[PDB]
Amino acid sequence: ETLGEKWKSRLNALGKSEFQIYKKSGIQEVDRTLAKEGIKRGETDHHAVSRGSAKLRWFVERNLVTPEGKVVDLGCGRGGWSYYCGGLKNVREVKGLTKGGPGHEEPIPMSTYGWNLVRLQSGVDVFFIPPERCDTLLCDIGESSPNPTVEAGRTLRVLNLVENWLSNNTQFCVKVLNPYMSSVIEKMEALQRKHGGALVRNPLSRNSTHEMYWVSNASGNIVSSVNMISRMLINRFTMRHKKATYEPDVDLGSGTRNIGI
Ligand SMILES: Nc1ncnc2c1ncn2[C@@H]1O[C@H](CSCC[C@H](N)C(=O)O)[C@@H](O)[C@H]1O
Repeated sequence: ETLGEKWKSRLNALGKSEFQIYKKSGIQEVDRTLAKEGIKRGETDHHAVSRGSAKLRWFVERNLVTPEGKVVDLGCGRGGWSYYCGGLKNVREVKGLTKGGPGHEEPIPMSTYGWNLVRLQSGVDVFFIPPERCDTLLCDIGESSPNPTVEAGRTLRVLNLVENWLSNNTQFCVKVLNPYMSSVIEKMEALQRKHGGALVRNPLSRNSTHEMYWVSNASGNIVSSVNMISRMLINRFTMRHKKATYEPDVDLGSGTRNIGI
C-alpha cells in the first residue's frame, strides 16, 4: 500500500554504508564546517546555531512562509529557526520552546542580529501547554522511526497540536515527518481545507526522510505532491552521480535590533 511505504522498506533494507551514501545522494547541503568551529570556540555573532537556519531561509526567501509580528517556534532546539526570524524586518517578537535536557538539543545563547527579540526556553513540552496568540507559527517537531506507523502517530500528534495554535491568517511552517501514511494524508487534507497552504519539499532535506513542510503561502493537491516526492526518493536509490551540491551557510549578522515607532 502506497509509494512512500515501498520507499520506507527499501530504506529499511539499506546497509549501514548504503544508507549513508543514499542519505545525501544529489541533495542540497549547507557548508557548515567553519560556522560549527566558531560556535564551538564560543562565538555568538554571525553563525547559525544549526543547519536549520538555512533550512528555514529556503522557505522564507520564496515567500512560502512570511514570518511577522509575534513568532512562536515550537521545538526550537538550539534556536536555528528562532534566531533567523529574529533578523527579519517584519518580525517583532520570537518565542522558542523546547524539551531540552540531557541527550536532547538545548538552546544556545547567541548575539546574532535581533537576538534581543528572541526568548528561548527549554524544559517545556509543547503538547501540554496552553496555546498563545501568534502571528506566525513554526514547528520542526517529528522524531523519525524505522516503523512508518510510529511516525504516522507522531505526525498526527503534531498536526493536532499546531491546529490549536493556528488562528485564521497566521503564517505557518510546519514539519510533517510522515506525509505518505494514509492516516496523515487524510488529516492534512482536512487541515488544508480549513487552513490553506500546501506541502512542499525542501531541497536541503536528506533522502533518509520523507519530510515535507506544510507552508501557508503555497498551494497544491496533497496526495499529488506527496507521491511526487515518493517517486523522487525512490529514483534516488539508484543514482550515477550522487554528489551533494553545497551552498555557503547563512550569516545572521550581529547586534540588537531597535524596532521603535
Ligand atoms: N513535545 C515537545 N515539546 C518541546 N520540544 C520538543 C517536543 N518534542 C520534541 N521536541 C524538540 O524539538 C526539537 C526539534 S529539532 C528542530 C531544530 C530547529 N528547527 C533548528 O533549526 O534549530 C528537538 O530538539 C526536540 O528536543
